[PDB]
Amino acid sequence: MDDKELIEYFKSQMKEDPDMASAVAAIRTLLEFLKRDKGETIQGLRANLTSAIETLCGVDSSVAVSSGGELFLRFISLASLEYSDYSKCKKIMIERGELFLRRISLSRNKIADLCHTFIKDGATILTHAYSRVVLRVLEAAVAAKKRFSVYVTESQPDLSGKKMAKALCHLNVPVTVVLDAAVGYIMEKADLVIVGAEGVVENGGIINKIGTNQMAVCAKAQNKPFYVVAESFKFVRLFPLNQQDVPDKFKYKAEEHPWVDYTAPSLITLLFTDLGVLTPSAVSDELIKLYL
Amino acid sequence: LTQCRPLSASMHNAIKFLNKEITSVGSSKREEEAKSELRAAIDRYVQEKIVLAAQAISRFAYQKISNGDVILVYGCSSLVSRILQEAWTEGRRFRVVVVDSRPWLEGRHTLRSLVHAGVPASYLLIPAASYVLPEVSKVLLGAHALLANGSVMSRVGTAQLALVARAHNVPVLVCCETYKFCERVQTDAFVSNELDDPDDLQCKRGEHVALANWQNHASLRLLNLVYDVTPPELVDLVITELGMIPCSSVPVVLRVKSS
Repeated sequence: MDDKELIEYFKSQMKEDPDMASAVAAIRTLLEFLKRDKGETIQGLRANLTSAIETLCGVDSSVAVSSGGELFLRFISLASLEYSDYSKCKKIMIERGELFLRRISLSRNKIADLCHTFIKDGATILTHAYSRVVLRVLEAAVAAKKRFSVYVTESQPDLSGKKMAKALCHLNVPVTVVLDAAVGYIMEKADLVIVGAEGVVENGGIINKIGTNQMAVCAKAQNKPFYVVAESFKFVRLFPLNQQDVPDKFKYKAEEHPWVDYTAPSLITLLFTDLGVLTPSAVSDELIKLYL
Repeated sequence: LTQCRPLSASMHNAIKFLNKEITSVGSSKREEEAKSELRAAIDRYVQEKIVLAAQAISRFAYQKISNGDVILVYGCSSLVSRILQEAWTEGRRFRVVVVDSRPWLEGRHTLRSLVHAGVPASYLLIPAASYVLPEVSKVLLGAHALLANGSVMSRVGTAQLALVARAHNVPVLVCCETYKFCERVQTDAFVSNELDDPDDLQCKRGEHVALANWQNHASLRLLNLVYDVTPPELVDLVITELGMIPCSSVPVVLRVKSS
C-alpha cells in the first residue's frame, strides 16, 4: 500500500462521515493498511505500521491520532504474543480489528448514556468549544426530557464555538455564546463544566483546545465540578510536567499560537469514558494494565 | 455583674463610654446638673448607637436585597430581623432561611418575627446547613463584636456557616453597629470565650437522658461554648451605619470613631 493511497483513504474516510472523529479514521486507515499488506514477517509488519503511523500523524497534528497509533501498535504486539505463526496471527488480527472498530464506533453513545444523568433539570452547562461527544450527551439529556441552558465559548482562533451553538440551536436547546475572555465572568452562573479531550495523559490530565485550562482553573476557584467526556482510544502514555512539557508536534500547525493545552488531574472531578465513570487515578491503572 | 455572667463586647464598650463621660464631668459642675447630663448622655448614646445605626444599616442593606433572592440567617439578631422586615416593607420580595443550633435555639425567635411580618421562612438546624446553601443567594449574619484584625466574634457556629457558604460560592454579609467594634484581637475561640452551664447539653431522647448524672464518670466532660471567631477571609462585606466596607477596614473605623 502506497503512502499516497494511505493519505487518500484517511482523507476520504474523514470527509465521508464528518460525525466520525479523527482517531477513528486513523485507526480505520491503519486496519485497512493491515488488510492488504502482502508481507510475510511480523517485524516488517510492525515497521511498516509504525511508518504509516508517522505519516498519518504528519497528515494531522492531533493527539488522538497518535493515541490511536500507539493503541494499534499495542494491539498488534498483543496479537503477535498470542500466535507465532504469521498467517494465524494475521487472521486473528483482522477479526480482532473488525471487533475493535465495531466497539470503538459505539463509544460515543455509551458515554452519552452514562453521562446524561449528571445533568439536572434547570442546570446551566458551560462548555469550551465544539465536541461531538458533548453534543451527543446533551442530545441524550434532552431526550431524557430535561431542560437546561448551555453556555459556550466562541473559541477565537477557529470559531467552533459558534458551530456548537448552531448545532445546539438545531434542536432548540437554549444556548448562549460568550467570548474567550468572558469565561471567568460566566463561571458563577453555570452549575457545572463539561468538556471533551483530544488526549488523556497518564496521570489523568487531559490535552484539549487552548482554552480548557482557564476553565478548569476558574471552576476550581469557584468550586464547580469539572467533567471530561473522552473515548478510551485517547489514552496516551504521556506525562507532561507543565504546559511547556507538551510535545510541540501537537501545539502548532493543526505571534505564537498553541492549539492545545494540558489540564492537571487535580482540576478534574470525573472522566466519562466507554469504560465507565472513572476518577483520573483509574486511567493510569488502565495503561499499567495494558503494557504488562 | 461579671460574676453573674461574663460581660459582652457591647457592654464593655458601653462601660468604657460611661467611664469616659463620668471622668469628663467637671468638679465645678453642680451635682444635679451633672446627674442630668449623665442621664441625657446615656439616652443619646442609646439613640445614636442603636436606633439610628439600625435605621442606617437597614437603608444600606436595602440596596443589597433584590427580588427573588434567598437570604440565610443564623440564630437571633435584632438588627438582622429589622433589616429583613424593612426590606420586605419597602417592596422587596424574597424568602428567608433560618438556621438554629442547640441548646439555646434562639433562631426560633427570629422565625416568629418573620412569620408575623409576612416574609416566607424556612427552618433547620446547623448540621443540615450544607444541604440548603445550594439554593441560598446571600448569607446575612449578625455580629456580637468586630475585632481589630477584621475577625467576627459571634455565636458559636457562625464561622461554620461562613466556611460552608464559601464552599458553596455564597457571599457572606455581616451587619454590625460600629459601637460593637473592639480594639482587641483574637485568633481562635480558646483564649477568650464563655462557658455556659454544661447541664444544658442534656436532652431527653426517647425515654432516657444519656447525659444524666454525667459527673459520676470521672473522665467525662461537657463543653458548652458560647462564642466563636470568624476569620476576615471568610467575610465578603460588613454593613455599618457608615456604609458597606471590607473587614480590613474595621480598624479604620476604630481610628475615625476615636478621633
